[PDB]
Amino acid sequence: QPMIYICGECHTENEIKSRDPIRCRECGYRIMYKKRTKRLVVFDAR
Amino acid sequence: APIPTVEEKWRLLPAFLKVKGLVKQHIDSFNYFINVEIKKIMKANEKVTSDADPMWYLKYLNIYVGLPDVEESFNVTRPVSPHECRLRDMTYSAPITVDIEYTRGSQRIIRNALPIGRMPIMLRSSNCVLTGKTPAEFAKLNECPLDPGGYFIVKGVEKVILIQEQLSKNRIIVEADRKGAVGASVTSSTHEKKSRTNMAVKQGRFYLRHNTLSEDIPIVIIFKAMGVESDQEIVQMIGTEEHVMAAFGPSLEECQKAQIFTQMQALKYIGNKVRRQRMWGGGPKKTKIEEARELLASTILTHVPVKEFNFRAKCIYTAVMVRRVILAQGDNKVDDRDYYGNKRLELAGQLLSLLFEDLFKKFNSEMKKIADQVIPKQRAAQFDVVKHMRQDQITNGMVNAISTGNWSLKRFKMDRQGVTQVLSRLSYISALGMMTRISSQFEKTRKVSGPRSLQPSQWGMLCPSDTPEGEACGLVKNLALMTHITTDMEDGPIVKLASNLGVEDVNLLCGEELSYPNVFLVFLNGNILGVIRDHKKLVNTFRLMRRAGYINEFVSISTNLTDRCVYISSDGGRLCRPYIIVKKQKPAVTNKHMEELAQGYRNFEDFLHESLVEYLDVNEENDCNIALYEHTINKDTTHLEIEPFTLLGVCAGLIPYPHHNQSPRNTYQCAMGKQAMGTIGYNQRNRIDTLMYLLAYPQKPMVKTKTIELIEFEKLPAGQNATVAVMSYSGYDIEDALVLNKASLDRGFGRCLVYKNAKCTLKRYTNQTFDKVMGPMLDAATRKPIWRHEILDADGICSPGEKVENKQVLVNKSMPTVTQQPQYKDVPITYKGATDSYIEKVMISSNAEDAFLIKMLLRQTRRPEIGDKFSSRHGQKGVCGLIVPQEDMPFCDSGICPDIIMNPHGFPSRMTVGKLIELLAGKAGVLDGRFHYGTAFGGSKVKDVCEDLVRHGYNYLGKDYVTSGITGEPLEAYIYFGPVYYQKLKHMVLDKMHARARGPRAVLTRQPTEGRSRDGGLRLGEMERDCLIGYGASMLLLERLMISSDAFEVDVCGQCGLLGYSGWCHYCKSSCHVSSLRIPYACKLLFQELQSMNIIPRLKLSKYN
Amino acid sequence: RCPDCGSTELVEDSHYSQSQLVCSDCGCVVTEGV
Amino acid sequence: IAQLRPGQEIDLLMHCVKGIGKDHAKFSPVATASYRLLPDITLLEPVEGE
Amino acid sequence: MIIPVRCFTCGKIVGNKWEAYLGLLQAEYTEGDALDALGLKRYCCRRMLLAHVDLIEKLLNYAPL
Amino acid sequence: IVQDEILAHRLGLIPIHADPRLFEYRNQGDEEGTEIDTLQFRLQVRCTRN
RNA sequence: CUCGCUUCGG
Ligand SMILES: Nc1ncnc2c1ncn2[C@@H]1O[C@H](COP(=O)(O)OP(=O)(O)OP(=O)(O)O)C[C@H]1O
Ligand SMILES: [Zn+2]
Ligand SMILES: [Zn+2]
Ligand SMILES: [Zn+2]
Repeated sequence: QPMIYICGECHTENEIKSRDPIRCRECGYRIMYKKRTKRLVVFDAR
Repeated sequence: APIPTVEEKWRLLPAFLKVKGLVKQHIDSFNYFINVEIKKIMKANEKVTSDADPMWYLKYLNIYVGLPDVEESFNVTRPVSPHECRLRDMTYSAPITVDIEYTRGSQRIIRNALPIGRMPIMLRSSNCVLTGKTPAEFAKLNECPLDPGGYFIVKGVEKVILIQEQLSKNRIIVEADRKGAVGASVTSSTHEKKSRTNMAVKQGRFYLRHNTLSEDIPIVIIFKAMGVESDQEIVQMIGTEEHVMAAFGPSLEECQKAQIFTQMQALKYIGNKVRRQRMWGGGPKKTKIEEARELLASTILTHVPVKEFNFRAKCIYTAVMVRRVILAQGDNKVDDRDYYGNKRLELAGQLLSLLFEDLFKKFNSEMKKIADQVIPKQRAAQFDVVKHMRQDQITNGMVNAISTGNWSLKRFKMDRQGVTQVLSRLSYISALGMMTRISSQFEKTRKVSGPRSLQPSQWGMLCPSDTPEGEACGLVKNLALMTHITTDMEDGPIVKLASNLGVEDVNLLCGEELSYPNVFLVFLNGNILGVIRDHKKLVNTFRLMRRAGYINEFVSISTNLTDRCVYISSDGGRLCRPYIIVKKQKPAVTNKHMEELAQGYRNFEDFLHESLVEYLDVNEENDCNIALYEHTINKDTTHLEIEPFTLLGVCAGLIPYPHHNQSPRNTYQCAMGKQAMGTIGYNQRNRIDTLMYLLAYPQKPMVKTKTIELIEFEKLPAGQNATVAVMSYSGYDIEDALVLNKASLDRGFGRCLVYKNAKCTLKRYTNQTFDKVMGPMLDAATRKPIWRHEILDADGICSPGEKVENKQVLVNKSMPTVTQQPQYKDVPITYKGATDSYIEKVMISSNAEDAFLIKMLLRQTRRPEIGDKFSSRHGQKGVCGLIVPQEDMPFCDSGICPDIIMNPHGFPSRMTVGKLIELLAGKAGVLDGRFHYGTAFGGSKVKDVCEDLVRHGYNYLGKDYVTSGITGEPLEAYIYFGPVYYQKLKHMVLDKMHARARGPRAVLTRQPTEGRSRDGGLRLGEMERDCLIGYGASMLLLERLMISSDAFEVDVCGQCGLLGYSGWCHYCKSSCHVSSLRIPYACKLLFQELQSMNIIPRLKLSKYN
Repeated sequence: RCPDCGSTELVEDSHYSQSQLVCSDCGCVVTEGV
Repeated sequence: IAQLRPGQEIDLLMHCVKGIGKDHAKFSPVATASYRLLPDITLLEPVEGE
Repeated sequence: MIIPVRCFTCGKIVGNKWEAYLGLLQAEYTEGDALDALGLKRYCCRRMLLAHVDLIEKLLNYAPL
Repeated sequence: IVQDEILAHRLGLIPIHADPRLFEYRNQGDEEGTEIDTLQFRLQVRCTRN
């Protein structure tokens, strides 16, 4: 199951599995955010 | 013929702020500490060796701090931005390295780069990566260009070392005691020892008191011990005035009553009055006279130096002290402690220097002890320090001291607390004003009087209005806009010039010359530099030399004519302020000079060098004559005020027309605006803090002070301009309440965002087992995650963009129970919250310890409602009492309906005319498309804005004809309409609302917990119980304090009177007399504690009849 | 197991800061308070 | 409506329903609907000259 | 952060008049006459445009991109 | 960069040229909406480098 | 959780 993250400066989609040291290809930066969900969200204009 | 005025004079203030001012204090102090002071400390402790096995040594050669780096990479460093340290909850430090030479086996081995520690690096300092960077480069580093800097980052939190205030050392202080006796005290403190020695007049004669003497001894005996034996010489030194001899006679008689007439006899007496320091190891021949002489030479009056056992200078110093006591014993000229000429400010640099000296001394002592333990017994494998130089000592000491904020220096016996504080990120103004704070040496621990008062000495140095409203009122202060803190000088050329200027040596003359009316003593940092006649020439020459540049411009010279003492101050920590020099009723600064400054020909340093502007110390400005304005300049004026509005501080600079208000309103506004909601910085989106408040549509104020422009507040506004109409409406604005418009709130007015942080850690334990996150526990019935695990992604971590409800898991954390198959118990990170929140981002990082750090940034969008606190930049804090529809609001002819209706009744009691002037100026400015200025002691006048209003077709006083929205009929009175810069405060009813069911209880005493965060209940204090008693409501008091809080049923034995359990008495080994009894649980705890204390309470029960 | 209806649907559901192990079928509060 | 940078995307659907301005100010049709009484300035005595 | 769509008090559409306003500032126009040319008669919309700070581009400078 | 709630609030304030007389008030609940009492607007903008 | 420390609010 492809778990995808975005690093803080490359902003490239990195697929890392469990228990992997947090890094990124073509960088060495170690802040790895999670992508936005695909589920629909309903908002109120109020 | 009015005196000409230099209009562009105020332009001198920005140029000063180009090099000094708001934040440069901490940065300059830290740069000096890490570039100069650390080398001095290492040079002081360069060589370390052990007594065992001589010819072995460890010599330090040079020390470096380097650039900030992270040790995450395996034995490799990597450049790290401060924001990365913020996100990873690590410290922003640089490696303390040193090059050394030592001896392993009598062969010299040298290391050229050997790490020994880590320095937490102050942001924007010399070594900080952010220095010398462009705003684009700041954006690449995820740091706001407007961030003040000057604060440390430790374990992810921003700590600021507050500027400490303390009394100056090595100064004679004449003060009254508890019994009214006028005594003296001097706290002689050198680099090694601090000792406060006192002089008392308890029985009409003078005794000297010190901590090293068993009993205070007569001053004449000390005089005889210090070399001078003739009584006539002592009397000459004290003074030749008749009343002086009359006062000092009893001391001479008391001395003559004893047979003390030689130096040896007085030394023997003192040695008798000496106390051994807990059997000091090693005895150099029943020492006594030698002990007394050593105490006189070293311990007593340390700051006064004896060259080679020649107490002449110390004799002169103590004679001067006696003379001051005698003179003050008449006219009650008792010196006051609150005078800031005697106060000194310690910045971060001096504190860090002391801490690093202590830590380096401890490190060297540990190394020497290890050498002693290892070298003489081990093997032919020669001991070398490199195998033992632990590097976590200095780093851990620095990190713990900065983080916890408590400093314990045993070498100085200094136990300080609250040195560092968490930087407040409520707003840009909050951080900026906290960056310039000053803490007092005395704390709000007690009701003191004097320091808490606003002394006139604070002029130009400290902000008068900015002080925390509450228990710490007056004990926490803020620096003025234009101020500077001096550093230490070399003190050499001062002595050389003073000697060359005719100051006679003190040793050359007897003490009688001290009593002459025209002879003036000249001091230097508490040391008698000498004597002089015609002190006017000396002072003028010294000031002229300082202006010329041969003397450092921060060296201060002042004259005290009452005591006839010329003080020369060169120690650091003194407050200074630039002033324009005035010579013969014409300022040195001309229009041409300001034109050159504007064109860039010259800077502020050029003004300093050309004898146009000079720094004045508090002590020096005591002797000068300062004119506020040009028209105030008279014949006897020595200086001119650069700009009066620099008197106020940074927070007080936000107030428009602050001189038109009452001072408590200004103080309240400073406090309120420290808590104002608004933007933080340009990187506020990437930043993840524990609590963040943002405004949806911030707007820069319509009436802006020049201080706002200087600090670039308009780039990061913290409020919105609302069309305020001042009238009474619906009676829902009785006491400080205000009415908000429903349409305005529906259109985004006051819309705010609250960001909270939820962080979790997945750490690997000592056993090779680690915390792991399960995927969402899918419900087999529906093949969908359960409601609790609804928001979780496939990896068990909640995904950004979804909304979180109460009691829902954000991280499905499960952790092992062992430290054979591992057993995992669930400790999921649930979201406790009254309202729903949206996850904006999820940050996942990994520390060097394999600990996975996860941070969720929850976002809530809140609309103003009933109970939301609103301020008006004038201390008129208010609560939204009612939200009316737009149609119900009154409207003018143009159709404008106000956003905020504020009650007029708040004005007469508080006299906030500044708010009215601000409203008028804002109306005029928005009408003509201008930004009016509400600068302190200036700004746009009322006449100009009235002319602008009449030109634009509105009433010249803002009052406008208004039709009632409800009845549709015109109002009988004109209504005061205009735009006012209202700011929303962080105090929200949603966060403050609390309700408590039965809930949880405390284990020790089974009563509800304390705080809202812990779902605690409210507290019936002692006064609430007193009021209930006064009402006489016995049943309600019983129900509140017993039934509803800690009701319990115990079993009491009616025979022994002790407490049993389960209807059985273990003491009596019976169950016939055991009876149940209702009781508060706290009373049972008290009874059991008393039983444990051998205070046995025996209860004699009886029937209720 | 629930002491009233004998079911095994014991759910740990905290209601307004009150930890509570309760039967999910008949709502019988098995245990409460921590 | 908003400002973007490359890579960022805004995809959404909007459901619009009938409503009155009393419920929410976004439903108000008029920017400003107001009325004022017609002035009638009168001169008590004839004013001439400067 | 960004220019509000509606004026807070009256409710006139002011969101669409922001960038054009900047054009008038990119031209030689003063603040007052530019506001007059944009058609903002009552002072509330003039306060809306005049006192607004454009933080959206400064924040976008820190955007991921 | 604009937050979802702020974006929705901004979108709500945008006037719609649809004639209100031709629609009806949406019933309580009925979040799905029918042809009579709702309108749908699609907003799909993907920013990319030139 | 306990404890202390700070910063607030009033
Ligand atoms: N330390 C305290 N102890 C008891 N009550 C307090 C304390 N601090 C604030 N309060 C509450 O706040 C109220 C104090 O307000 P008060 O002093 O009368 O007006 P104020 O704060 O001077 O406002 P102005 O400066 O006059 O505008 C009264 C009291 O119930
Ligand atoms: Zn990368
Ligand atoms: Zn008993
Ligand atoms: Zn408007």
